[PDB]
Amino acid sequence: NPNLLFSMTGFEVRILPKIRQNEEFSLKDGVWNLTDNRTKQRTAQAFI
Amino acid sequence: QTNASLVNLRKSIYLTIMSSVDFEECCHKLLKIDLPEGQEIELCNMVIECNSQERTYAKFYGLIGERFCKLSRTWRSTYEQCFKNYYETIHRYETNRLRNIALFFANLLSTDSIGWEVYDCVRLTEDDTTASSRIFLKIMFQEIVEALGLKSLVERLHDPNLVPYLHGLFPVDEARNVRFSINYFTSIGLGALTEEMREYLLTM
Amino acid sequence: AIPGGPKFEPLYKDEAPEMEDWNEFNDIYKLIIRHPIKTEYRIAFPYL
Amino acid sequence: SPRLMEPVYMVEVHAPADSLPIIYDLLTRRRGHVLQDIPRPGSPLYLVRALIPVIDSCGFETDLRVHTQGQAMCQMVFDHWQVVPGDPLDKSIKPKPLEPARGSDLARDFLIKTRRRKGLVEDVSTTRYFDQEMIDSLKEAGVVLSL
Amino acid sequence: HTIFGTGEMYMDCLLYDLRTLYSEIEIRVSDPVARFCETAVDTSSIKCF
Amino acid sequence: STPELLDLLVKCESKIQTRVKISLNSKMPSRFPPAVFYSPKELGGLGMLSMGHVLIPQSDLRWSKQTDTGITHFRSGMTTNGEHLIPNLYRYIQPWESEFIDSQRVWAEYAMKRQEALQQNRRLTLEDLEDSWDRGIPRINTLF
Amino acid sequence: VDVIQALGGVEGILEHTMFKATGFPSWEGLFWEKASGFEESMKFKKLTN
Amino acid sequence: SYNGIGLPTPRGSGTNGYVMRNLSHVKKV
Amino acid sequence: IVPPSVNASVNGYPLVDVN
Amino acid sequence: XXXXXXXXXXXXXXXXXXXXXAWFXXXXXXXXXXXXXXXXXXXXXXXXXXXXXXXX
Repeated sequence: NPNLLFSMTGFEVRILPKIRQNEEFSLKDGVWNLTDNRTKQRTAQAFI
Repeated sequence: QTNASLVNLRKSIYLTIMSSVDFEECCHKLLKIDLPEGQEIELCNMVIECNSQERTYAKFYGLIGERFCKLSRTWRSTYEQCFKNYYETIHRYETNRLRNIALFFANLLSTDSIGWEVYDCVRLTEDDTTASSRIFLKIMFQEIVEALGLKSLVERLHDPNLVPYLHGLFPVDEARNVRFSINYFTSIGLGALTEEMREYLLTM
Repeated sequence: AIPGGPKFEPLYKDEAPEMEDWNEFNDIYKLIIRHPIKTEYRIAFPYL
Repeated sequence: SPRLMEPVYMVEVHAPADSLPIIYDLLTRRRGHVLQDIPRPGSPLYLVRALIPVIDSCGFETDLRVHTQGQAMCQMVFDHWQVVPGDPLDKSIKPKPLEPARGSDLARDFLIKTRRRKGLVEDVSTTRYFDQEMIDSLKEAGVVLSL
Repeated sequence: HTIFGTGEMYMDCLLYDLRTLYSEIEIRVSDPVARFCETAVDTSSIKCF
Repeated sequence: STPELLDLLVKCESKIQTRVKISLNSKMPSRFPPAVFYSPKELGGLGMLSMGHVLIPQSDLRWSKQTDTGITHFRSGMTTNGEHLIPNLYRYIQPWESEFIDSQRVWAEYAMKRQEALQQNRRLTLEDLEDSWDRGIPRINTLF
Repeated sequence: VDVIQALGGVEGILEHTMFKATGFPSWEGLFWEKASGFEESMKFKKLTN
Repeated sequence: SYNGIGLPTPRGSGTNGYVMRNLSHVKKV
Repeated sequence: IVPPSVNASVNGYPLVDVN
Repeated sequence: XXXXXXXXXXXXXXXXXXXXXAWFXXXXXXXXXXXXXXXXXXXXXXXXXXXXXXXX
């Protein structure tokens, strides 16, 4: 399974790394781009 | 009477944008607005204006723009013309509006929505650059770096194989332009792409 | 609802996930998509 | 180098003159082609005879009768078998499981989905049907890469 | 269980009978699909034993 | 991103309006154009904020519980008789991610400006932060 | 300001009201009084339902 | 109610139904 | 981790003078 | 003095009906002067002119 799932406070979060994506989706307003401090580039997206 | 008609069209476009939740619905509603045959530039211009007037850049407007330029080719050409127009008239916008416009066009470029044809209007010489243009390019290029990763960026710039030739970004070998281009692209943080023309100064 | 005709109430409200199972039968994995099954098909040949 | 055969029907549409473009569009969309389109002698109708694969003829009659305002009655007869344009054993094709295949990849999609339905294992071990010495001979031939 | 019929009207009448005539139960029906066949388009590349 | 809240907001805003309609003993929609509810308080209206006057996206339900399919259709939300475009409340609220990015940027630049004011003997002042006045999750306003 | 423009401007909004019956010349100066004073008097006194 | 789009009945929702087409859907030896 | 800027290379690549 | 001047600010904020023509509803002008420059404290080139000069 590729998606890490958790619910914090009132939010439902789903984290899908770019490695396991193999799909193209519109980067919605509700999708958070998670960057990586080592490479300074986006590695995963969190669906909120 | 085009003064009143234009004002009504802008009011309608602004209300349609502001009464929308996601970009998909906003594009669907904007296509329903009947507009003059030659006034497709007005819709794109006011979308960019609405993007600029907000406090923080939201991906809403970038998504709207890329959806229009993905729907057809006339919209793609219109957005390229918009980037051309906004580049020389960038000195008249505050830093916040400048940043919002830069993010809009960087999101347009990062998704291959307009093609990098537009960079042929950019020349990095003090005779035709200002602080506003340099800040604009800084913000755009940094945002493109996060969006793409600075890995793919070097192939995308190094290998044009089309009418974009970066004759102002990587200036044609002449005068003190190369020194300024190199030092600016380093000071921005890119660095990696300018080593190819680093050697030209050794050549000349 | 045929798009020119009337619209009524469901007449059958029992569609809850009481089974709680997708039944591994209607799943996309084992289905050949050729054309969408319009509702005109569901009305013309109701039993198939 | 095996392939997949699919059955193809043979439609027979009896439509007036003005309903021809709709039938042509439907057939072109549904992977079918028109053999013969002639006026019907002694009748004001036009006779259209065409083939259409069975896999693509789901609800063809319903579409035809709805779009032609009730006219253009058609009857579908099984005609013969036709080879699917794709290559059934081609691991290089990775179709997206939402859209239909669009030519040169149809056979792989049909094969994998049929194998999944029947419960057969997707691997299709080619080496299972010939011995190891046959695989060595295949290496000698240099065509073992496909299998 | 799969059922093979001539066409869509054939299967429609068949499933009407299955639901109403013989086994008065409720059934789940998958989307219709064709029955395929396998052929060979070229001669065997190498001998096989 | 939650399609249930959109329909819940439509339903609950409609019943908030229905309370006002019932208290007047007539819930005819002609009697209550949107100007009655949404015009600002200073003009005599109720000054109601609106968030349910929007189109709800729709996709095929067969392939909605099993895959994320593109928005192929729109179902109307609250209906406005005539041609009215009541503005959305969310369009005047900056999304959280943009606010966080701007917050990081503004606090970093404030730190550098504080450092360059400390390295000399000046006193950090307002009208030095007019650009980033109300930005950052702890708003910069809270410093002065 | 956006919802004033959406509803048709101040004139378009006031077209729906009894503003003209008041005979006031122009809208800019007018203001509302929240309480009538008579309401204020009875806000503590004990009253029947 | 039609091709999988729509709600079973407009009663119970503050809407009238009236689903629309997207009009912005990108239809790609 | 090395700082992004120094006294004058930034991201490693030196700042180019004219000379 | 500095307090009762807030009455003027509350007189401009009391224009909660017709305060000004919104930006999307602006129709042309005459002898406009909006087109100017923009305050920019630290441009993209003010680094190289202090990372090389100060290095000398």
